[PDB]
Amino acid sequence: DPAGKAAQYHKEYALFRSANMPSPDKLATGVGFHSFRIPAVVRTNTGRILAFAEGRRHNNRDYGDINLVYKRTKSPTNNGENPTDWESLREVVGTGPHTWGNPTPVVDGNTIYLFLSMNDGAYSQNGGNTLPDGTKTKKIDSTWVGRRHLYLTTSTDDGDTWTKPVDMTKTLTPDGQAWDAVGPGNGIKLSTGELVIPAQGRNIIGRGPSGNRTWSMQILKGAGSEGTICQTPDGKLMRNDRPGPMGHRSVARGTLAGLGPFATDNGLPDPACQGSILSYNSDEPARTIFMNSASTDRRTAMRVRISYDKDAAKFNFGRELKDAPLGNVGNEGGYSSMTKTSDYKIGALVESDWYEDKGGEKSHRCIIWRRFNLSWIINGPNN
Ligand SMILES: O=C(O)[C@@]1(O)C[C@H](O)[C@@H](O)[C@H]([C@H](O)[C@H](O)CO)O1
Ligand SMILES: O=C(O)[C@@]1(O)C[C@H](O)[C@@H](O)[C@H]([C@H](O)[C@H](O)CO)O1
Ligand SMILES: O=C(O)[C@@]1(O)C[C@H](O)[C@@H](O)[C@H]([C@H](O)[C@H](O)CO)O1
Repeated sequence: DPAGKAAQYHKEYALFRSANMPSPDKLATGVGFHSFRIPAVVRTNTGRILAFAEGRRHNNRDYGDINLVYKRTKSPTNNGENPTDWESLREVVGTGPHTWGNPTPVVDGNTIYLFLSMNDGAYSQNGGNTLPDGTKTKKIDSTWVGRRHLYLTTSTDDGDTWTKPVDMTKTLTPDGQAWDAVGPGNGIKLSTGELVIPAQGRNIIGRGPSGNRTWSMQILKGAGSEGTICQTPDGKLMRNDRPGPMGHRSVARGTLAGLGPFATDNGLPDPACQGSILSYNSDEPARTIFMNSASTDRRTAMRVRISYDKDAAKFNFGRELKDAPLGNVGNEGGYSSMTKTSDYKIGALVESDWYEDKGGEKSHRCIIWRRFNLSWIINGPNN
């Protein structure tokens, strides 16, 4: 790979700073957040970078009062190089006591689409969970009030502002479903112009002129809840999904007409956690980048890899993120999201956990922003 001849570049710092950290991230209203989880990042067509997360207000749990927050690079050209290149925290949506999350953006010309999941603030995946007012949640169910919803918001001003989210559940989630997820992480725009957003059990397909899309479901058999989508160099679609059981990623391939079976990919260990994938370039040699925790049981084995295959059948060992460790952010590992920057880097958001309460709800979570070039990957000591 000719990119391995370049001097290796990496840089890393916290981008979403939990309440316990110095200079914690707060909205302009003064609302701060115990934890940030569930990253998503995209480069827009101006070069600006948009970074999204769940602002988990009171603890690190997946339910309760959770706002979908974001930052942008201050200019379209700074590429997120330094901490001071980023704007202060902003909010996409935070209405009510509800959960707003699962950011899943896709850039479409001069429009950025952002899909997101939602649940009523009185409900949680399992039910019976304690909330800050001393009540217990109800279990998410198939009722309109109790199910997971799917919302869409857009921006036509390079992420500066967002439309009021529109509930798309009745047309873009199967009837009768209870739990749901979109992404989280990102969707894609195909070479043939359609938009594809990964979701639980299905893809969501956007068709129409750029910025004036209408959406439909592509129902999958055997897909996961938290999926990734890619158009591989052969032009085919690939789903690479978080498994139910701990072990390995679950992968399927196909087209807009349908995907083939999902199968365990024994080349990609995974501890039942979200991952991220990125088509980096289409010119020779075409590359796909994959990031997850490369372990069958822990989230603290973050690894970024390259595939040169036209179907992304095989990835290399790649490079363990711990080789460029970041201090003062807790223990790195968990969900991730990647984009390509204008200056030929990969920009990745990566979860990190202070772990003060171990796996309990009081452990503060933050999100790291990494940038690195292909050379840093290629030249990994074990690659
Ligand atoms: O590190 C990069 O990104 C590089 O500079 C060198 C790579 O070998 C080449 O594949 C790549 C590609 O030409 C552009 O990314 C446009 O897709 O450019
Ligand atoms: O860190 C996790 O594991 C998490 O709990 C965080 C997410 O907020 C949640 O939506 C998702 C979900 O619980 C699983 O995908 C099983 O449905 O996973
Ligand atoms: O590697 C893991 O998975 C770990 O042990 C350490 C991680 O730093 C932490 O974020 C994670 C989390 O508390 C559990 O995965 C919840 O089930 O636990």
